[PDB]
Formats: sequence, structure tokens, C-alpha cells
Amino acid sequence: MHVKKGDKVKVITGKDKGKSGKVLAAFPKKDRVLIEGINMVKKHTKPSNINPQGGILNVEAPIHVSNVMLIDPKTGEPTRVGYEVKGDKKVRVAKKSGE
Amino acid sequence: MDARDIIKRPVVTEESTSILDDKKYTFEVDTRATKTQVKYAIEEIFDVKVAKVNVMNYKGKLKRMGRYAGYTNKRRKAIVTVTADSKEIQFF
Amino acid sequence: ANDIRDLSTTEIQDQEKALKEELFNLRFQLATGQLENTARIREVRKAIARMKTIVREREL
Amino acid sequence: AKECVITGRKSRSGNKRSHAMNSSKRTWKANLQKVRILVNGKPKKVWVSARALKSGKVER
RNA sequence: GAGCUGUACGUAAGCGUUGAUCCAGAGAUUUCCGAAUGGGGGAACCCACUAUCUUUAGUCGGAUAGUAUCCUUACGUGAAUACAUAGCGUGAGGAAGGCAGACCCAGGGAACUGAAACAUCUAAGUACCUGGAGGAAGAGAAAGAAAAAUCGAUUUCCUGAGUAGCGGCGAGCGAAACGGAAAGAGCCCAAACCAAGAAGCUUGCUUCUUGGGGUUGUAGGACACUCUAUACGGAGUUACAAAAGAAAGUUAUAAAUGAAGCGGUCUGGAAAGGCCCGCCAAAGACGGUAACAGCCCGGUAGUUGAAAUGGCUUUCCCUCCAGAGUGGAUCCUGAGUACGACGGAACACGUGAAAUUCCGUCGGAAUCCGGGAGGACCAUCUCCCAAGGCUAAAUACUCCCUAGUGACCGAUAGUGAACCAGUACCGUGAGGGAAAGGUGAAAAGCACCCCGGAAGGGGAGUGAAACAGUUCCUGAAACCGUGUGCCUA
RNA sequence: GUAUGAGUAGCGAAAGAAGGGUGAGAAUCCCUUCCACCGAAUAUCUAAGGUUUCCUGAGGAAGGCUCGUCCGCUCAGGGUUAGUCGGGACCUAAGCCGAGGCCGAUAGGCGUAGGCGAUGGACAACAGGUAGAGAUUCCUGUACCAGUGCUAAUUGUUUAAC
RNA sequence: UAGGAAGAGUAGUACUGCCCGUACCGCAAACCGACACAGGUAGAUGAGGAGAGAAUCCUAAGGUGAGCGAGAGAACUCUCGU
Ligand SMILES: [Mg+2]
Ligand SMILES: [Mg+2]
Ligand SMILES: [Mg+2]
Ligand SMILES: [Mg+2]
Ligand SMILES: [Mg+2]
Ligand SMILES: [Mg+2]
Ligand SMILES: [Mg+2]
Ligand SMILES: [Mg+2]
Ligand SMILES: [Mg+2]
Ligand SMILES: [Mg+2]
Ligand SMILES: [Mg+2]
Ligand SMILES: [Mg+2]
Ligand SMILES: [Mg+2]
Ligand SMILES: [Mg+2]
Ligand SMILES: [Mg+2]
Ligand SMILES: [Mg+2]
Ligand SMILES: [Mg+2]
Ligand SMILES: [Mg+2]
Ligand SMILES: [Mg+2]
Ligand SMILES: [Mg+2]
Ligand SMILES: [Mg+2]
Ligand SMILES: [Mg+2]
Ligand SMILES: [Mg+2]
Ligand SMILES: [Mg+2]
Ligand SMILES: [Mg+2]
Ligand SMILES: [Mg+2]
Ligand SMILES: [Mg+2]
Ligand SMILES: [Mg+2]
Ligand SMILES: [Mg+2]
Ligand SMILES: [Mg+2]
Ligand SMILES: [Mg+2]
Ligand SMILES: [Mg+2]
Ligand SMILES: [Mg+2]
Ligand SMILES: [Mg+2]
Ligand SMILES: [Mg+2]
Ligand SMILES: [Mg+2]
Ligand SMILES: [Mg+2]
Ligand SMILES: [Mg+2]
Ligand SMILES: [Mg+2]
Ligand SMILES: [Mg+2]
Ligand SMILES: [Mg+2]
Ligand SMILES: [Mg+2]
Ligand SMILES: [Mg+2]
Ligand SMILES: [Mg+2]
Ligand SMILES: [Mg+2]
Ligand SMILES: [Mg+2]
Ligand SMILES: [Mg+2]
Ligand SMILES: [Mg+2]
Ligand SMILES: [Mg+2]
Ligand SMILES: [Mg+2]
Ligand SMILES: [Mg+2]
Ligand SMILES: [Mg+2]
Ligand SMILES: [Mg+2]
Ligand SMILES: [Mg+2]
Ligand SMILES: [Mg+2]
Ligand SMILES: [Mg+2]
Ligand SMILES: [Mg+2]
Repeated sequence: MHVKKGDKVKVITGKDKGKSGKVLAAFPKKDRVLIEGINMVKKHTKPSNINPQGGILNVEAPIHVSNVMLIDPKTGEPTRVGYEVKGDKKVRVAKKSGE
Repeated sequence: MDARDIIKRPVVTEESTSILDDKKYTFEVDTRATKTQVKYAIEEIFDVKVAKVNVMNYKGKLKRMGRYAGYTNKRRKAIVTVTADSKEIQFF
Repeated sequence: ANDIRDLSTTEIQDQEKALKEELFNLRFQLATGQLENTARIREVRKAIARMKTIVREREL
Repeated sequence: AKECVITGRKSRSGNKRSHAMNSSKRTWKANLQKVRILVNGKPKKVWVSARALKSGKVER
């Protein structure tokens, strides 16, 4: 996966195409990403110990990784990513000669 | 034989707690430990004076969760009674 | 793991015995119902295994 | 085990034809005789064929 | 290089950039049964002995190591029996069992069936049982093939050819050599002779061991002399003798880097689709992504990379080594064998005019002025030296691993088995042996209200769709119903 | 897979009645009284065999030839205590295995020493208590068998107690 | 008896004694019969009146009321009584 937890994201396709957000979790076992404010769902949950009043809950749902491009940190555009050896560790370098 | 590996765990239930005040303690032991290994293991671990040991062997019950029929584990239960002039064991 | 290899192969068995007593106490408490940090059992088991492996490697 | 200890003759198999050529199985056996000879360094009773005793042997 | 504690949701408790989970090489641990091996046993169980250590005041208990049988070989004891042998004990090596339902070598070896019946014959040396292996096995360096001339170990393929032959001359069985190819490779003993030991002393001999020599058909060798070489040169663990060690390179087992569109617009739940524009390409293989993607993701072409272990190839190291001529006086060249009679078998070849090869039983040669074969046999000629052994490649098969392919199947098909399948179930047992795939892009898997004990419904809500609500895509026919236009006692 | 026969045959020997209770629901579950049946058994133990069917708290989809609030059914927790009882560490019968051994195309067959093998031989514990589930086992009282150590006297020591 | 022998019994005391089975059914709805099946299943105990009796009828201790019912009282079929 080219996207990790804590990065900034621009969504490319889907019903919520064209917006931005910050990744909250990653599921590399199944190629899913959870981004705040994207792909909200309404869960009909019974009352229980969690959320004692129950009711309809409005929470995010995971989306596929391919629907996500990592925005350029300095300029602010989605871009493909490349790897360079800086120091003794591999860093991620954009296609606009950035980080 | 490394006494802490032939005494497994206490048995806590109404049947065991009812006799617990009779200075009788119920334990789980290995399926291979004998009546005297258990006695010396208890005396080594808890620093008591054992009077008797009784043992019994239990089969494995047959459970299921739908299409998956199997057997529970195999048990060996020991009731250890200590002498009158000896400190007790807690369990609590 | 490397904190063991500098011990003089005799206090390592003291460590093993102390760990065995701790593990027996942990099973005791778990069976009674007074154990809340159940994650310590696996840690103690693996520490015992580590010490035994290092000792066996010591004698080749 | 029923075999000569010098050469190695034993029973073999074949047919027993008749007039009208009706085939049928049978067997040919060696002329083994039980005699006493020095097998390795000591006398011993073994099976020896009559052909191995034709000229030159230990006893019988 | 950022999540992780499997399927498996879940709660709980935790661990991770001081680098976890994960992937590859090398190690450590490895309960009990099973060849099962200390004795026994109805599988995973029971009971021991001998030494050392250990706890108890002592019995009781614990830990560690050894203890099966047979073959080979050393040492010690040791009966009838005097020497001695058998037997007994101790030590050191080896074996035992499995399987890949395949391939192949040997021992034993059917019947149904065909002959329009059946017995010789066929099926067929097949099925099967037993033994032995090997990655291949078997065969293999002419006592050969053949004919007016020659070839030069074996194996496999194409032809010869359904020919010559065999055959109640019926049904049927059925070659080989020459010719053309793949692959190619040759060697080691026994015996004369020489040197040393001990022995029967078969007593001035022979007879065993050890080493050297030498292995062939124009005969060769021993034996004699002319020459050189004792490492000048040569060979090697796939035969030719055998066992180790290094250096380099390559390869197999994890991986790294890797170009170009968030292009505009229309429909749509969602664009990879339509229309109008760009670019990359040694990369337009494949798969995924909310419908059909070279330019979104994993990747692809190309270029890189191995700490560790294995394979392979060279080199070094190491080891081991005589080969030519001439005379051949005299000696050697595989004995109860080669053959022959009798009884069988294998040869395409069924006893036939029956050569060739093998087995059982009897008889039984010559040995270089010698012996065998050329489809009975004799004479002449031609070819060749049996009764000892070893040998790679070309060939057969696939339980497996890696990379791919298909005018191969698509859930009654394809493996019996796409799913907890040799399972459930059946049988005392050997053994026989199934049925069973699909919600949705994402659980967003229906909060809340009403009837009901519940199940199940009617709304509401999510969703593009609920006539997708947990046999859930599509949903035919048989079959069961409700309503009605025309007819019917 | 689904029909016709068809709401048809059958519902597997037998005496039940009423009053209370529970429950959404009662001929069928619980309690009471009366009646009836077996009684060399339809009673009490105990081998083989079965393998959790045993007990408690919940349950009513399927199983129960009807119903079910119930169950030998479903779910979750429990429950089997031995020096003296039956069997091993004791013994052998029929039979089975069998070092060497005899026999035999292979495989193997037979068999000596030796050993396994009860349905038989020998061997030390009785009476009460136990309100969810064990009792010659646990508990109470009184015993017996084999062995060990610690004390106190006794005796014997290589013509030699034992 | 052959053998082993410097320790031996005696009395009192305290201590030691291993493994396997143990639940429940067991003329039965839990075993063998595909079934909650009118069949089959070794042994010990097995009371009273009348009686020779373990026959026969009625009962004791103890155990049961049998896993479809109610109501009518036809033909015919089965098992019984005159
Ligand atoms: Mg017991
Ligand atoms: Mg024949
Ligand atoms: Mg083998
Ligand atoms: Mg026939
Ligand atoms: Mg025939
Ligand atoms: Mg075989
Ligand atoms: Mg070969
Ligand atoms: Mg033939
Ligand atoms: Mg790319
Ligand atoms: Mg487009
Ligand atoms: Mg679609
Ligand atoms: Mg002949
Ligand atoms: Mg012959
Ligand atoms: Mg001739
Ligand atoms: Mg010829
Ligand atoms: Mg001729
Ligand atoms: Mg050969
Ligand atoms: Mg289909
Ligand atoms: Mg199928
Ligand atoms: Mg069965
Ligand atoms: Mg789906
Ligand atoms: Mg509902
Ligand atoms: Mg529809
Ligand atoms: Mg679809
Ligand atoms: Mg239809
Ligand atoms: Mg009718
Ligand atoms: Mg009726
Ligand atoms: Mg009935
Ligand atoms: Mg009533
Ligand atoms: Mg009566
Ligand atoms: Mg009677
Ligand atoms: Mg039983
Ligand atoms: Mg049963
Ligand atoms: Mg059950
Ligand atoms: Mg019950
Ligand atoms: Mg019901
Ligand atoms: Mg019912
Ligand atoms: Mg039950
Ligand atoms: Mg007692
Ligand atoms: Mg006993
Ligand atoms: Mg007994
Ligand atoms: Mg034998
Ligand atoms: Mg025998
Ligand atoms: Mg005997
Ligand atoms: Mg016995
Ligand atoms: Mg008995
Ligand atoms: Mg007794
Ligand atoms: Mg009871
Ligand atoms: Mg009692
Ligand atoms: Mg009973
Ligand atoms: Mg039944
Ligand atoms: Mg019934
Ligand atoms: Mg019955
Ligand atoms: Mg009377
Ligand atoms: Mg009577
Ligand atoms: Mg009564
Ligand atoms: Mg009734």
C-alpha cells in the first residue's frame, strides 16, 4: 500500500469523488482505507452497553485504496509516488521533485 | 518431577467450596501423576502436611457447534486433605 | 534476549525457577477468577522458553 | 533352504505333456543328499547334490 | 517498513519506528504409539532390572544412562573327552520397516474369451502373489553379422514387412541382417614367471597367504636379450585404484528500482463506457478497483541484489602411474565344463529335416600339431577364441516442485470430493460410499411504532434494487390456489 | 421435484375419575383423594453391553405416531474419592506366540526351553450417617494385613542365636 | 536339607501402602432386533392365606395405570358366553 495512517488523501472516484481527508486506519490484508468524512453510513443499532440509547449512528466506512491518491505535500495535488534512499532509509518522493 | 507441572489449577465450584472448610482441597493434576507424586508436590508448593489424597479420572464429554462434533479434554481430579496441625490454603 | 547471555549460567536457572513460580501463581489466579492482566501468561511462558534455549545453546 | 551348498541346485518348474499334448505343471528337483562335510572349519550336516560329490569332496 | 495477537465476528488484555506481525536460509526443543527394540499387551497401555545422584528418621517417591534378535568379526571362558570343538559372555560394525496404485529384473503363474462346439492352439508369460533394486533398470566390448566385399561393443527410432517362416498348415502367431539416424568409450581379473612368511612336513618337497607381472586370435603372454622412462610426461573418484581440502564463476531458495491523463464533457448508484483532446512504450502480459483501464493499484519489459545453505563448472591441491622391438627352444591361456542320451522350456520357430540358448538327471573331451560357428550332417573355405567380472549417453515413467499452454469442463459437467470427502452413512469384517457453489460495490444485515407468548407480518429506515432480508443472482415445467368473460343438471 | 389413491389405512396388547396449581394456551405437566393392575414379578441387587443417556437452571423450532407448560430432546454449568470390593504388580487350563531347531520354489509351516491366557485356585472391614447428583470408597465408631523407623529390656557372635 | 550367616526376634509407639473400574439403564423407551418395536438376554434374593408345591386364585414390601381421544351401540370380521 502506497498510503499509510496519518497521511493526507484526495479521493479520485466514487460517489464522494473530488474531496479530501485524513486517513484514520488501514487494512492491508484486504486493501481498504478509512478516511474521515468520506463514505458515511447509517447503522441501525440496538441499545446496548455501547451507545445505551441506540439509534441511528453516522460513521465512516472503508473504501478501496485504488480510489485514493496521496496529495503533494508542498503544492497540494494528487501525484504518483516514488522511492529514494535518503540517509539510510527509503523515503517517498513525489513526481514533482518533492519530499 | 518439577512439582509445579503436575499440579495444574484449583477446581472452584459449589461442590468444592462446600468441603473447602473441611480442609479438603480439589485440584487438577496431570493424567499421569500418581497419588504420591501429588502429595509430595503439594507439600513442596504450599508448605503443608498432607494426610490423604484421593484421585479420580474423568472422560471427555461430547459437544458440538453444528456439523462439528468433538470431545472435551480429559481430566484427573485430586482431593487433598491436610492434617489438623497444618496451615490452610487460600484459593481466595 | 541479549540481557541473558551475560549471566553466569547459574543465576539463569534461578530466573527460570522464579518464572515458574510466577506462572503457577498466574494460572492459580486465573482459575480462581482474580486475574485481569491475562496477557502476562504468554510473556512468562516465552521468557522461560528463551532462557532454556540459551542454556541449551551454552552447552552446545 | 533345500538347496545344494556347493553349487546351488534347487527345484525348478516346467510342464508335463502327455500323448495329445495336454500340458500340466510339475517340478524338477535336485538329487540332494544329506552328508557331513567341513562347511567353514568344522564338520556339519548340509544338503549336497550327487553331482558335487562326483569327484572330490570332504566326506560321503 | 507500520501495523499485529490465523479461520473468526466478538469482547478482554496487550505488543510495536529502541523497528513488531510477515518472508527465506541455518539451528534448538520434539509427550505417547508405530520396524518399536528391557518384558508383556486387546495401539497410543501395564510391569521391570542394573549403576550414579537425590528427598524422608526410615519404608514410600524422583532424575539420568544402559538392557531386543540375527549376520560378520575380535577377546575371555569352556561339556560329554585327554588336546580340542560345541556352547556361554563381553566389545565393535551392519541389517530390520515404509512407499509413487508409475517405470523393470527375477521366482511362481490362471480363467473367462477366440477357434461361430472343443481337447493341441489362443487369451498369455497377460492379471495376480513373492523377492531385489535404481533414478533409471536390463544389454554391452564378438567362441558376432555375413558371403566372391567386407563390417567392427550395446541400446532406441524409421524401413525391411504383415515379407521369410510357424500353424488341429485351422483360428491365428510372426522375425532378423543389410540400409538411414540419435548417442558414442573402453577396461579389470584367473593361469605360466618372480620375491617373502608360516604350514601339511603328501618329508628336501608341496600349499596357503602377501606383493609384483599379464590378459590375446594377424594369436597373445610367461622366457631371453636390444632401448627409454621411475616422474621427463600422463591419468583420476560416472567403468578404468581410492579419500579428503581450498579459490573463482554460475545457479536454486527472500527481494529492490521501474515510463506515461485526478484531461474536459454526457448518461449513470458508481466510469474503466460514448464524444473531443494529450502522452508512454525494450513496458498494449495478467489480475483487482462501484460497468469494458497501457497512463488508479499489485505489477509487466529492462536493469539490479544473497548474510546463509545446496547444485553445477573450471583451477589449485591431493593421489596414483612404465611402454617398444626381436627370437618365441620350453611353459600358460577359465574341468566334472564343453558336449551326448532322456524329460521340459525359451527362441517368430507347436519335435519337426531343427541349427542356437537355458533347467533337472545320468555319462563325459581336446587343450594351439588346440577349440567354436556359418539353421540336421560331412569335406573345403571364411569368421571368431566360450566355460570370470565391470562400464556413462542415446530409452521408459511422474507421488512431487517452478514457469506456462489449451478450436479441455463449467456445479447432474470436471477428480469420488470447487464447500471441514474417503467425511456422513452402511457392513462383524475385508470393503462400499454420497448430498451440499452465488445477498450486496460496501453489512450499510431492517433504530423506532403497531398485532402476537413466539414465529411471522404492516409501516418507518438503509440501499440503484428489500418482488436483493441470511438457499439471499436469474427463477422455467409439473403441482397447489384466489378473482373473473363465455358454456354447462 | 411434484401428483393420484385421500383427509383414506394406521396411531403397536392394559382402567381411570374428580378437585386444586401453573401457564398465552391443559384429557396429556405438578399436587391430593378414590379406584384399578403385577406380586417365582411388571419387585431388590448384579455381570455383559451401551457410553453421559445421571443432577440442577433455563427452552419449545425439529424428535415424541395426538397435545405438551413435559421428556431418555435443545442450551449452559456440574457430578464417579478404595491398603481390605472386581482386575493388574500372584497362579495356571483349553488355546496362542515361540531364541536355537526341523521342514519347505519365495512367502512361510511345525515345534523345544520360555512366556501369555479366566470362564477356575490363593488373598487383610464391618455397622450406621449422608434432602441435587458417589459410598464396604467420603464421614463417625471399632478393626485387621504387610512393612518401616524410634525407644526399653533379652539373647547370640564364626565348633557358630537366626 | 543344600546353602547365607552377626546380628536377631520381643514389647510399646508413630508413620507408609501403587495403577485400572466406580455416574446412569440393565426382562429394558438407555443392550441385540433400521423404530420410544407384543421377539431374545447369564446369575443372587424372591413374603402371607388355602396348598405337596416356585402350581392356582387373592394380597404384603415394592412398583405401575402403558404417549391419541368421546359417543353411538348398524351390516361384516376377530376373541368370548349361553
Ligand atoms: Mg480409584
Ligand atoms: Mg500352455
Ligand atoms: Mg528394504
Ligand atoms: Mg472355457
Ligand atoms: Mg474352454
Ligand atoms: Mg513388488
Ligand atoms: Mg546396469
Ligand atoms: Mg504367443
Ligand atoms: Mg507505474
Ligand atoms: Mg472517460
Ligand atoms: Mg453491474
Ligand atoms: Mg531335448
Ligand atoms: Mg545339462
Ligand atoms: Mg561345422
Ligand atoms: Mg547366419
Ligand atoms: Mg550350412
Ligand atoms: Mg552387466
Ligand atoms: Mg446452476
Ligand atoms: Mg460432482
Ligand atoms: Mg460401524
Ligand atoms: Mg458478492
Ligand atoms: Mg420481529
Ligand atoms: Mg423480481
Ligand atoms: Mg451481480
Ligand atoms: Mg410458474
Ligand atoms: Mg376409499
Ligand atoms: Mg380408523
Ligand atoms: Mg399405544
Ligand atoms: Mg385432570
Ligand atoms: Mg391382582
Ligand atoms: Mg405364577
Ligand atoms: Mg461397563
Ligand atoms: Mg446404542
Ligand atoms: Mg446427548
Ligand atoms: Mg433426567
Ligand atoms: Mg411443542
Ligand atoms: Mg407434536
Ligand atoms: Mg438431555
Ligand atoms: Mg477405610
Ligand atoms: Mg484391589
Ligand atoms: Mg483380586
Ligand atoms: Mg527362528
Ligand atoms: Mg508355532
Ligand atoms: Mg509350556
Ligand atoms: Mg494372567
Ligand atoms: Mg475370574
Ligand atoms: Mg478378599
Ligand atoms: Mg444414585
Ligand atoms: Mg455404606
Ligand atoms: Mg437398576
Ligand atoms: Mg428400539
Ligand atoms: Mg410408547
Ligand atoms: Mg420391547
Ligand atoms: Mg401353607
Ligand atoms: Mg406363593
Ligand atoms: Mg403397596
Ligand atoms: Mg392414557
